[PDB]
Amino acid sequence: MTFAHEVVKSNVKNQVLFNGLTTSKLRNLMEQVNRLYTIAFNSNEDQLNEEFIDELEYLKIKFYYEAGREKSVDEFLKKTLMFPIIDRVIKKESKKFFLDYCKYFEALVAYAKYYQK
Amino acid sequence: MTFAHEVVKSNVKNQVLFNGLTTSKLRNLMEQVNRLYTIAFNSNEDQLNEEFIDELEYLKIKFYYEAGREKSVDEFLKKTLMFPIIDRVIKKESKKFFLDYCKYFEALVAYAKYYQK
Amino acid sequence: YSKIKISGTIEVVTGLHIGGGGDSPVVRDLQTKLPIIPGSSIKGKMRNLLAKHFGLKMKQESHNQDDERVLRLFGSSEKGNIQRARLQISDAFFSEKTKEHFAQNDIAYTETKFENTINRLTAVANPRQIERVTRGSEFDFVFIYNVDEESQVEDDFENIEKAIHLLENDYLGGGGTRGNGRIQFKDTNIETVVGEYDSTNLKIK
Amino acid sequence: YSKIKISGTIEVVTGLHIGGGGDSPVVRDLQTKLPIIPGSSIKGKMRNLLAKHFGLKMKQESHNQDDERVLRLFGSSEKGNIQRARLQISDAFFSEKTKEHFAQNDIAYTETKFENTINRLTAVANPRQIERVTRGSEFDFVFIYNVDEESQVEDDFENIEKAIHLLENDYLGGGGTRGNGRIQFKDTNIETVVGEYDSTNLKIK
Amino acid sequence: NYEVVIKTLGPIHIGSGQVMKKQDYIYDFYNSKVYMINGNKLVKFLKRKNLLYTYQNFLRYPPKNPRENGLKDYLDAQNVKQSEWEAFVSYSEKLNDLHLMVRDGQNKVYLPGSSIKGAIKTTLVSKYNNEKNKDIYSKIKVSDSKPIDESNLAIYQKIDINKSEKSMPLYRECIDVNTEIKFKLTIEDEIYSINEIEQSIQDFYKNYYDKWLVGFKETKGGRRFALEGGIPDVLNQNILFLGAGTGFVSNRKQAKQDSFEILTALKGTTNQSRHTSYQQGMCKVSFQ
RNA sequence: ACGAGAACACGUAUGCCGAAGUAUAUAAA
Repeated sequence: MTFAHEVVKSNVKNQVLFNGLTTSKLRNLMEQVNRLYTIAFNSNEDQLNEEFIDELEYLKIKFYYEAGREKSVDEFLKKTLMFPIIDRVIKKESKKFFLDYCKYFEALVAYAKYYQK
Repeated sequence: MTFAHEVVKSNVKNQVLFNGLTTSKLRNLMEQVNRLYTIAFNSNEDQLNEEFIDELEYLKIKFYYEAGREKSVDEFLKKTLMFPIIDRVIKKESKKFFLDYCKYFEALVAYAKYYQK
Repeated sequence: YSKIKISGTIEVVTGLHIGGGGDSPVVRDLQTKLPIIPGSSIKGKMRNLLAKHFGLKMKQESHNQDDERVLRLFGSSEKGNIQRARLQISDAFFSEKTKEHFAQNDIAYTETKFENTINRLTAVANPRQIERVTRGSEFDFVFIYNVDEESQVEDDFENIEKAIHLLENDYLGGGGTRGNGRIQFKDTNIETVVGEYDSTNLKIK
Repeated sequence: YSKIKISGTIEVVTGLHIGGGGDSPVVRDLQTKLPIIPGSSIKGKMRNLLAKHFGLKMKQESHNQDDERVLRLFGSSEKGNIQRARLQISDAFFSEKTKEHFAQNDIAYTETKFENTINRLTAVANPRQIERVTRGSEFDFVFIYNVDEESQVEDDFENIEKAIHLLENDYLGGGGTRGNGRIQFKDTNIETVVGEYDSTNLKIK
Repeated sequence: NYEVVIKTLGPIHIGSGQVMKKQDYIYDFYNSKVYMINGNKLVKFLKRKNLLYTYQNFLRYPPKNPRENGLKDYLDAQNVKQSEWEAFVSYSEKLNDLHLMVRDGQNKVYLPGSSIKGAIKTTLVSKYNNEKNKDIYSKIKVSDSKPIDESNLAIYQKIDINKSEKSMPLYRECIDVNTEIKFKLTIEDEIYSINEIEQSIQDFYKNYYDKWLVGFKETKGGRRFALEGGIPDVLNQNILFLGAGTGFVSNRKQAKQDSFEILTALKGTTNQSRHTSYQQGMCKVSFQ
């Protein structure tokens, strides 16, 4: 699933990225991710709150909405396996895996931000 | 929960959505729900004021009006149990359940928007 | 140095659309989810107008180096000069009277206004939706004045009252040209919160 | 030899940007990932403003010389006569009450207000984005005061009263003139943690 | 820094995008007033009479009988008293669909800043032949209107005024004749001065007259309005069409080709009360 | 009865300063 983190370099075509993705269009997603990263990080146990499960549900909702608004975001989310990993993280409900997803997503964001028009 | 998720994929037929539902057809409902959202957020206590109960009553009236206006909206509201959920929300008179309903309906709308002609 | 406070209220005459956060939303707080007028907006607008009232050559404009007295009033500290700002503007917050008034009259806080463009030799419309703060709402502000020297306080508040008048007949926000953004000022109060200076002869209209 | 502890909470009125990291993020603890107010910020702003209160000539400004008793309170120990510092300002940390509050009501710990710049002769805008700590946040602070000389307790606490009061009418962090970072102090406390000194006649508003 | 006074010569509409359906009105065939209904008060009445389930089902699956598909009949079937039927009216004007204007927070109609510079821009572009008028758009500022009390709101039917008159099936609410509406004007480009703006509008109107307004003659509604409005003198007056509902036009061969392309016939209003036709849009503007 | 034994890498100072989320965008039918 790290090939999903370095697919970003395989997606530098001719020049636009992800067919015109800009990090600027990722802002709402980044904000929500940071919010719940902080909230999870302060948490003690590995078992997540049921309210936190509902929060993750709200994450998937927002991801789908953003994929609906913009096509480049849609390609980014679909081909990098974002949706299955979100579902899987919701399935295990363990803190460390949620942090693992957070590190993957942040690595994606930063590396994509390296290349922009 | 996210019954919205599998319901929205259950309503993809042959292509029509809820027999032709479109995002333009829910604008008024979205506006009303948003205003009730902000008003209830402004509230401090969990007990719902009788004025907010009357707001919920008028919201029910508006669902029924729109469902009588168009057939596809009627099928959407009927299968998504909007009417039973609103009745239960009115019965409970708790703010947190109303916010949970808000999140559910937002997810419904987001899915309906992501799957469109 | 003593500090002289200015408190008051912005009345929303016609719509107001900051929309820094963006269908095309406006700037809103997150502790109450009720809109605000960022202080940066007010400060920039007053600085632009009060600069324009004084001299402004293409060179002054070239590098945001402005007339010496407005510079004194708002601080530059760039051209090898010691100038920290002397006038502090805070944010404006949806007031309590407004919230109660709109609750007990059942009126929303935000209008969603639909706009179109008509293409030339095409007569085809492309619609837009712009969301603006509802009229007649009031926000409250607080300003802070610092007295770095005693013998420019009267002159500086003369400048500030001129600026407030200019704002009272101008627009703050987005697209006043297209319609929204006139404001008015009410309930100016002047106190010297810390120090030993008198706030009786000093006035702002 | 006694030590007196001063405790309370800082309530953010308008968004605060310390932001020592430099986009433009705020200082954050690396164990909780929450914003902090470094104690150097409090000490420096109190230093500066209470210095500018008393005499501060151009010669004093150039050689960083200050008033004898502000120096006594905060210590110089550079040259001339060495005065060891006497008031220890600690950092402030994001309180658990407000943590429960914002977790329950689902409010972000940080807003990213977007700001603009209208340069002259071009009117072309170039945007920027700034992180700011949400209002209603509460930070818990501790001060420690050492009694090196018994007879001077009253004057020193008088001066720190001046410091608190003057700070409440000023800003912390950046963008102070742009609206940002006004604070208030609330629920203060004085108690003798070490020694044989009474601290009942003491007050800080 | 000027105040602008607007004298509505004819019915003026600014469409809000809200199209009322078969609900929230009573259409009195026999006294010719339509009664908008407060949603809140009406439904809380329904609950003090415990008929809300009846009202909801009434709405939900309409009888399909056109005489039985309104709101007045719904209220009558429950024998609701006319005084109470007067108790539950939010507001009224003298209808399958009805088009509402923009409204402010307190349901108070106002004139937008988009419309007023819409007409003013159009006037400037035509007079100066688009002399960088897009740049001067930023240097001419119009404030929104003050509110418009419902003392000057009434419904009108769209009339297709050609050599034989035809009605459009729906209506549009409009401002009544002769209403006085003010806004405030600010100028950041002194070149297009107040008198310059007024003369630009006037020249636009005169060109409009000698191109199109002369052609609709020999139509009964035509010469009635053309003469009643006094347009031969109006060539001296500062008259302009605001908002929507004015003719699409607001040489002949190029106009024909363009109009074919666009559409790929005059819009006005006819009253029953006085049998007098007004074309939608024109109003008088004077500055101060 | 240990090339020992005394010995605070201490003291002074903050993320500052100027920046408007702006410009067009007839609510057509």
